[PDB]
Amino acid sequence: GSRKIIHVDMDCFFAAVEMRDNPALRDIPIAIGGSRERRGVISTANYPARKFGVRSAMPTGMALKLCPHLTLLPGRFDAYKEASNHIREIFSRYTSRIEPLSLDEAYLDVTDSVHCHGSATLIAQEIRQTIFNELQLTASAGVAPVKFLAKIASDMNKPNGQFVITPAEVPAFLQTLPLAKIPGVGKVSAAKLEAMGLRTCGDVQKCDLVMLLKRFGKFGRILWERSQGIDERDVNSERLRKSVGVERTMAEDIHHWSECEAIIERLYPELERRLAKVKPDLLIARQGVKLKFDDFQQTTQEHVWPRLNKADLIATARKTWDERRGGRGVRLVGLHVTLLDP
DNA sequence: TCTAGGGTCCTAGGACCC
DNA sequence: GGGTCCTAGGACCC
Repeated sequence: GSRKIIHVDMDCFFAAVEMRDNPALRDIPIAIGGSRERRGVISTANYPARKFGVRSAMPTGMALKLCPHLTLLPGRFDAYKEASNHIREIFSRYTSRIEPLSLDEAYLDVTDSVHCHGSATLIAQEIRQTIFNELQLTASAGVAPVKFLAKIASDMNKPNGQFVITPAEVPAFLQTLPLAKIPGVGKVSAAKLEAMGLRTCGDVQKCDLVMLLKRFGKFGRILWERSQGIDERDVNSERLRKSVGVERTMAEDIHHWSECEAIIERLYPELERRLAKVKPDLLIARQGVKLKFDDFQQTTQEHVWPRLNKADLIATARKTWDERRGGRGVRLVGLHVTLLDP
Protein backbone atom coordinates (compact mmCIF):
# COMPACT_ATOMS: atom_id res chain seq x y z
CA GLY A 1 0.00 0.00 0.00
CA SER A 2 0.81 3.73 -0.10
CA ARG A 3 -0.23 6.58 2.24
CA LYS A 4 -0.72 10.34 1.71
CA ILE A 5 1.05 12.42 4.41
CA ILE A 6 1.05 16.21 4.65
CA HIS A 7 3.49 18.11 6.87
CA VAL A 8 2.29 21.68 7.49
CA ASP A 9 4.84 24.21 8.75
CA MET A 10 3.97 27.84 9.52
CA ASP A 11 6.56 30.37 8.32
CA CYS A 12 8.57 32.22 11.02
CA PHE A 13 5.55 31.55 13.16
CA PHE A 14 6.07 33.77 16.23
CA ALA A 15 7.61 36.52 14.08
CA ALA A 16 4.77 36.24 11.54
CA VAL A 17 2.30 36.75 14.38
CA GLU A 18 4.24 39.80 15.61
CA MET A 19 4.32 41.38 12.15
CA ARG A 20 0.60 40.69 11.61
CA ASP A 21 -0.24 42.24 15.00
CA ASN A 22 2.13 45.21 14.52
CA PRO A 23 2.76 46.06 10.86
CA ALA A 24 5.50 48.47 11.95
CA LEU A 25 7.74 45.38 12.15
CA ARG A 26 7.17 44.07 8.63
CA ASP A 27 10.37 45.03 6.83
CA ILE A 28 12.85 45.62 9.66
CA PRO A 29 14.79 42.70 11.21
CA ILE A 30 13.00 41.26 14.26
CA ALA A 31 13.33 38.09 16.29
CA ILE A 32 11.72 36.37 19.28
CA GLY A 33 14.34 35.63 21.94
CA GLY A 34 15.76 36.83 25.26
CA SER A 35 17.86 39.97 25.38
CA ARG A 36 21.63 39.55 25.53
CA GLU A 37 21.66 40.73 29.14
CA ARG A 38 19.02 38.07 29.77
CA ARG A 39 21.57 35.73 28.10
CA GLY A 40 18.91 34.61 25.63
CA VAL A 41 18.91 32.75 22.34
CA ILE A 42 16.77 33.37 19.30
CA SER A 43 13.57 31.35 18.96
CA THR A 44 12.45 32.61 15.53
CA ALA A 45 13.38 35.48 13.19
CA ASN A 46 11.72 37.17 10.25
CA TYR A 47 13.30 37.13 6.81
CA PRO A 48 14.92 40.62 7.01
CA ALA A 49 16.84 39.32 10.06
CA ARG A 50 17.69 35.96 8.45
CA LYS A 51 19.27 37.80 5.51
CA PHE A 52 21.94 38.75 8.07
CA GLY A 53 22.55 35.15 9.19
CA VAL A 54 20.18 35.27 12.20
CA ARG A 55 19.03 31.69 12.86
CA SER A 56 16.94 29.89 15.45
CA ALA A 57 18.85 28.54 18.47
CA MET A 58 21.53 31.21 17.89
CA PRO A 59 22.72 33.02 21.06
CA THR A 60 21.20 36.47 21.05
CA GLY A 61 24.65 38.04 21.37
CA MET A 62 25.71 36.43 18.09
CA ALA A 63 22.40 37.33 16.38
CA LEU A 64 23.18 40.94 17.34
CA LYS A 65 26.73 40.92 15.99
CA LEU A 66 25.39 39.64 12.65
CA CYS A 67 22.51 42.15 12.69
CA PRO A 68 23.17 45.20 14.91
CA HIS A 69 19.66 46.61 14.33
CA LEU A 70 17.79 43.39 15.26
CA THR A 71 14.70 44.14 17.32
CA LEU A 72 14.25 41.67 20.19
CA LEU A 73 10.84 40.56 21.38
CA PRO A 74 10.06 38.45 24.44
CA GLY A 75 7.16 36.49 22.97
CA ARG A 76 3.41 36.48 23.61
CA PHE A 77 2.70 32.79 24.02
CA ASP A 78 -1.09 33.16 24.31
CA ALA A 79 -0.98 35.00 20.97
CA TYR A 80 0.86 32.04 19.48
CA LYS A 81 -1.51 29.46 21.01
CA GLU A 82 -4.68 31.13 19.72
CA ALA A 83 -3.31 30.89 16.16
CA SER A 84 -2.05 27.35 16.72
CA ASN A 85 -5.49 26.24 17.98
CA HIS A 86 -7.20 28.08 15.11
CA ILE A 87 -4.86 26.39 12.60
CA ARG A 88 -5.44 22.95 14.12
CA GLU A 89 -9.19 23.50 13.79
CA ILE A 90 -8.64 24.23 10.08
CA PHE A 91 -6.79 20.90 9.86
CA SER A 92 -9.79 19.15 11.44
CA ARG A 93 -12.10 20.27 8.61
CA TYR A 94 -10.10 17.98 6.28
CA THR A 95 -9.20 15.02 8.52
CA SER A 96 -9.13 13.97 12.15
CA ARG A 97 -5.68 12.41 11.57
CA ILE A 98 -3.70 15.30 13.05
CA GLU A 99 -0.42 14.78 14.90
CA PRO A 100 0.75 18.21 16.13
CA LEU A 101 4.50 18.51 16.66
CA SER A 102 4.77 22.05 18.06
CA LEU A 103 2.65 25.18 17.96
CA ASP A 104 3.70 25.75 14.32
CA GLU A 105 3.82 22.20 12.87
CA ALA A 106 1.60 19.16 12.37
CA TYR A 107 1.39 15.94 10.40
CA LEU A 108 -1.79 15.05 8.51
CA ASP A 109 -2.78 11.68 7.03
CA VAL A 110 -5.24 12.50 4.28
CA THR A 111 -5.28 9.12 2.49
CA ASP A 112 -8.84 8.27 3.46
CA SER A 113 -9.83 11.91 3.02
CA VAL A 114 -12.25 13.20 0.39
CA HIS A 115 -12.01 16.98 0.14
CA CYS A 116 -10.17 17.75 -3.12
CA HIS A 117 -10.63 14.50 -5.06
CA GLY A 118 -8.14 12.86 -2.71
CA SER A 119 -5.50 15.16 -4.16
CA ALA A 120 -3.16 15.58 -1.21
CA THR A 121 -1.48 18.28 -3.32
CA LEU A 122 -4.69 20.32 -3.51
CA ILE A 123 -5.72 19.67 0.09
CA ALA A 124 -2.44 21.19 1.28
CA GLN A 125 -2.75 24.20 -1.01
CA GLU A 126 -6.31 24.69 0.22
CA ILE A 127 -5.08 24.38 3.80
CA ARG A 128 -2.14 26.73 3.05
CA GLN A 129 -4.77 29.18 1.82
CA THR A 130 -7.66 29.32 4.33
CA ILE A 131 -4.97 29.81 7.00
CA PHE A 132 -3.90 32.87 5.02
CA ASN A 133 -7.52 33.95 4.71
CA GLU A 134 -8.62 33.51 8.34
CA LEU A 135 -5.35 34.31 10.18
CA GLN A 136 -3.31 36.51 7.76
CA LEU A 137 -0.36 34.13 8.22
CA THR A 138 1.44 32.02 5.66
CA ALA A 139 2.36 28.35 5.87
CA SER A 140 4.43 25.96 3.82
CA ALA A 141 3.63 22.30 3.21
CA GLY A 142 5.24 19.04 2.23
CA VAL A 143 3.39 16.08 0.68
CA ALA A 144 4.93 12.61 0.64
CA PRO A 145 4.01 8.96 1.27
CA VAL A 146 5.67 8.93 4.74
CA LYS A 147 6.22 11.34 7.65
CA PHE A 148 9.91 12.19 7.34
CA LEU A 149 9.82 12.80 3.58
CA ALA A 150 6.77 15.02 4.03
CA LYS A 151 8.66 17.05 6.65
CA ILE A 152 11.75 17.40 4.44
CA ALA A 153 9.56 18.47 1.53
CA SER A 154 7.94 21.19 3.59
CA ASP A 155 11.35 22.90 3.69
CA MET A 156 11.82 22.74 -0.11
CA ASN A 157 9.64 25.67 -1.15
CA LYS A 158 9.67 27.80 1.99
CA PRO A 159 8.27 30.47 2.61
CA ASN A 160 4.64 30.28 1.46
CA GLY A 161 5.07 27.25 -0.78
CA GLN A 162 4.77 23.51 -0.98
CA PHE A 163 6.50 20.53 -2.48
CA VAL A 164 5.17 17.10 -3.45
CA ILE A 165 7.23 13.91 -3.50
CA THR A 166 5.49 11.01 -5.30
CA PRO A 167 6.55 7.38 -4.82
CA ALA A 168 8.04 7.60 -8.32
CA GLU A 169 10.24 10.54 -7.21
CA VAL A 170 11.38 8.94 -3.91
CA PRO A 171 14.54 7.00 -4.91
CA ALA A 172 15.83 9.99 -6.89
CA PHE A 173 15.14 12.37 -3.98
CA LEU A 174 16.88 10.00 -1.56
CA GLN A 175 20.08 9.44 -3.50
CA THR A 176 21.81 12.77 -2.70
CA LEU A 177 19.71 13.58 0.37
CA PRO A 178 22.14 14.51 3.18
CA LEU A 179 21.59 12.37 6.25
CA ALA A 180 21.49 15.48 8.45
CA LYS A 181 18.17 16.47 6.86
CA ILE A 182 16.56 13.38 8.41
CA PRO A 183 14.65 14.32 11.61
CA GLY A 184 16.52 12.73 14.51
CA VAL A 185 19.87 12.98 12.78
CA GLY A 186 21.29 16.01 14.55
CA LYS A 187 24.73 17.53 15.04
CA VAL A 188 26.36 14.66 16.91
CA SER A 189 25.02 11.76 14.85
CA ALA A 190 25.77 13.50 11.56
CA ALA A 191 29.37 14.18 12.61
CA LYS A 192 29.74 10.49 13.54
CA LEU A 193 28.23 9.43 10.20
CA GLU A 194 30.45 11.84 8.22
CA ALA A 195 33.51 10.39 9.96
CA MET A 196 32.69 7.03 8.32
CA GLY A 197 32.05 8.50 4.86
CA LEU A 198 28.28 8.39 5.34
CA ARG A 199 26.92 11.73 4.20
CA THR A 200 23.73 10.99 2.25
CA CYS A 201 21.08 8.29 2.18
CA GLY A 202 22.68 7.00 -1.02
CA ASP A 203 25.77 6.20 1.03
CA VAL A 204 23.73 4.38 3.68
CA GLN A 205 22.01 2.23 1.07
CA LYS A 206 25.46 0.80 0.31
CA CYS A 207 25.67 -0.29 3.99
CA ASP A 208 24.68 -3.39 5.95
CA LEU A 209 21.84 -3.28 8.49
CA VAL A 210 23.75 -5.72 10.71
CA MET A 211 26.82 -3.51 11.00
CA LEU A 212 24.56 -0.46 11.39
CA LEU A 213 22.80 -2.25 14.26
CA LYS A 214 26.20 -2.64 15.90
CA ARG A 215 27.39 0.96 15.59
CA PHE A 216 24.09 2.66 16.45
CA GLY A 217 21.79 0.09 18.03
CA LYS A 218 18.20 0.68 17.12
CA PHE A 219 19.20 4.06 15.75
CA GLY A 220 21.06 2.24 12.96
CA ARG A 221 17.91 0.39 11.96
CA ILE A 222 16.25 3.82 11.77
CA LEU A 223 19.07 5.16 9.55
CA TRP A 224 18.84 2.10 7.31
CA GLU A 225 15.05 2.44 6.92
CA ARG A 226 15.01 6.19 6.37
CA SER A 227 17.75 6.00 3.76
CA GLN A 228 15.40 3.82 1.67
CA GLY A 229 12.22 5.83 2.09
CA ILE A 230 10.89 3.43 4.76
CA ASP A 231 8.93 5.21 7.47
CA GLU A 232 6.07 3.10 8.86
CA ARG A 233 5.30 5.53 11.71
CA ASP A 234 1.60 6.39 11.69
CA VAL A 235 0.10 9.83 12.19
CA ASN A 236 -0.90 9.31 15.77
CA SER A 237 -3.45 11.98 16.86
CA GLU A 238 -3.82 10.47 20.38
CA ARG A 239 -0.64 11.82 21.98
CA LEU A 240 -0.73 13.29 25.48
CA ARG A 241 1.71 15.46 27.36
CA LYS A 242 3.79 13.39 29.80
CA SER A 243 5.71 16.06 31.76
CA VAL A 244 5.62 19.70 32.91
CA GLY A 245 8.77 21.77 33.28
CA VAL A 246 9.52 25.29 34.52
CA GLU A 247 13.09 26.59 34.46
CA ARG A 248 14.81 29.93 34.21
CA THR A 249 18.33 31.04 33.28
CA MET A 250 19.39 34.07 35.32
CA ALA A 251 21.06 37.18 33.90
CA GLU A 252 23.97 36.57 36.30
CA ASP A 253 25.03 33.24 37.71
CA ILE A 254 24.25 32.50 41.35
CA HIS A 255 26.73 31.21 43.89
CA HIS A 256 24.74 31.09 47.17
CA TRP A 257 21.98 28.69 48.19
CA SER A 258 19.93 31.67 49.39
CA GLU A 259 19.77 32.79 45.75
CA CYS A 260 18.85 29.31 44.51
CA GLU A 261 16.06 29.01 47.06
CA ALA A 262 14.76 32.46 46.09
CA ILE A 263 14.59 31.29 42.44
CA ILE A 264 12.59 28.19 43.33
CA GLU A 265 10.15 30.35 45.26
CA ARG A 266 9.32 32.25 42.09
CA LEU A 267 9.32 29.11 39.92
CA TYR A 268 7.06 26.95 42.11
CA PRO A 269 3.79 28.94 41.73
CA GLU A 270 4.23 28.96 37.94
CA LEU A 271 4.61 25.17 37.88
CA GLU A 272 1.59 24.79 40.17
CA ARG A 273 -0.54 27.01 37.93
CA ARG A 274 0.36 25.09 34.76
CA LEU A 275 0.02 21.65 36.37
CA ALA A 276 -3.39 22.64 37.76
CA LYS A 277 -4.66 23.39 34.22
CA VAL A 278 -4.19 19.72 33.25
CA LYS A 279 -4.52 18.23 36.77
CA PRO A 280 -6.59 20.22 39.27
CA ASP A 281 -5.78 17.93 42.18
CA LEU A 282 -2.01 18.23 41.47
CA LEU A 283 -1.53 14.43 41.60
CA ILE A 284 1.60 13.37 39.69
CA ALA A 285 3.97 10.44 39.32
CA ARG A 286 7.36 12.08 39.97
CA GLN A 287 8.71 15.55 40.69
CA GLY A 288 12.23 16.85 40.56
CA VAL A 289 14.71 19.60 39.97
CA LYS A 290 17.38 20.74 37.53
CA LEU A 291 20.56 22.77 37.94
CA LYS A 292 22.74 24.01 35.08
CA PHE A 293 26.24 25.18 36.06
CA ASP A 294 28.72 27.81 34.86
CA ASP A 295 30.56 25.42 32.50
CA PHE A 296 27.19 24.08 31.13
CA GLN A 297 27.11 20.60 32.65
CA GLN A 298 23.59 19.64 33.75
CA THR A 299 22.10 17.48 36.46
CA THR A 300 18.54 16.47 37.28
CA GLN A 301 17.17 14.83 40.42
CA GLU A 302 13.65 13.43 40.51
CA HIS A 303 11.76 10.70 42.32
CA VAL A 304 8.31 9.14 42.53
CA TRP A 305 6.06 11.43 44.57
CA PRO A 306 2.27 11.59 44.67
CA ARG A 307 1.43 15.29 44.63
CA LEU A 308 3.27 18.55 43.79
CA ASN A 309 5.09 19.75 46.91
CA LYS A 310 7.23 22.93 47.12
CA ALA A 311 9.17 21.93 50.24
CA ASP A 312 10.31 18.61 48.83
CA LEU A 313 11.48 20.44 45.69
CA ILE A 314 13.45 22.92 47.80
CA ALA A 315 14.77 19.95 49.80
CA THR A 316 15.84 18.11 46.65
CA ALA A 317 17.48 21.21 45.21
CA ARG A 318 19.37 21.74 48.49
CA LYS A 319 20.78 18.22 48.29
CA THR A 320 21.76 18.57 44.61
CA TRP A 321 23.21 22.02 45.28
CA ASP A 322 25.42 20.83 48.13
CA GLU A 323 26.35 17.48 46.61
CA ARG A 324 27.29 18.55 43.04
CA ARG A 325 27.82 22.29 42.70
CA GLY A 326 31.54 22.05 43.58
CA GLY A 327 31.97 25.81 43.78
CA ARG A 328 30.72 26.60 40.28
CA GLY A 329 28.27 29.28 39.32
CA VAL A 330 24.72 28.17 38.53
CA ARG A 331 23.11 29.62 35.43
CA LEU A 332 19.73 27.91 35.63
CA VAL A 333 17.49 26.09 38.03
CA GLY A 334 14.36 24.19 37.01
CA LEU A 335 11.44 22.32 38.55
CA HIS A 336 9.97 19.24 36.89
CA VAL A 337 6.87 17.03 37.14
CA THR A 338 6.29 13.66 35.53
CA LEU A 339 2.56 13.20 34.91
CA LEU A 340 0.61 10.08 35.87
CA ASP A 341 0.64 7.41 33.19
CA PRO A 342 -3.04 7.65 31.84
C1' DT B 1 28.89 34.78 19.94
C1' DC B 2 28.52 32.51 24.44
C1' DT B 3 25.20 29.45 24.35
C1' DA B 4 16.44 29.20 26.13
C1' DG B 5 12.34 26.97 27.37
C1' DG B 6 8.94 24.01 26.00
C1' DG B 7 8.94 19.19 25.24
C1' DT B 8 10.06 13.92 23.04
C1' DC B 9 12.35 9.27 23.15
C1' DC B 10 16.57 6.00 24.21
C1' DT B 11 20.05 3.91 26.93
C1' DA B 12 21.92 1.49 30.71
C1' DG B 13 23.09 -0.35 35.45
C1' DG B 14 21.15 -2.16 39.89
C1' DA B 15 17.29 -3.37 42.35
C1' DC B 16 13.73 -6.38 42.56
C1' DC B 17 11.29 -10.49 41.03
C1' DC B 18 11.00 -15.05 39.28
C1' DG C 1 20.01 -16.47 34.00
C1' DG C 2 15.20 -13.44 32.06
C1' DG C 3 11.98 -10.42 33.22
C1' DT C 4 10.20 -4.87 34.72
C1' DC C 5 10.78 -0.67 37.80
C1' DC C 6 13.75 3.27 39.14
C1' DT C 7 16.88 6.94 38.03
C1' DA C 8 20.40 10.07 35.45
C1' DG C 9 22.04 11.55 31.39
C1' DG C 10 22.01 12.75 26.48
C1' DA C 11 20.61 13.54 21.73
C1' DC C 12 17.09 15.70 19.48
C1' DC C 13 12.69 18.19 18.35
C1' DC C 14 10.06 22.82 17.93
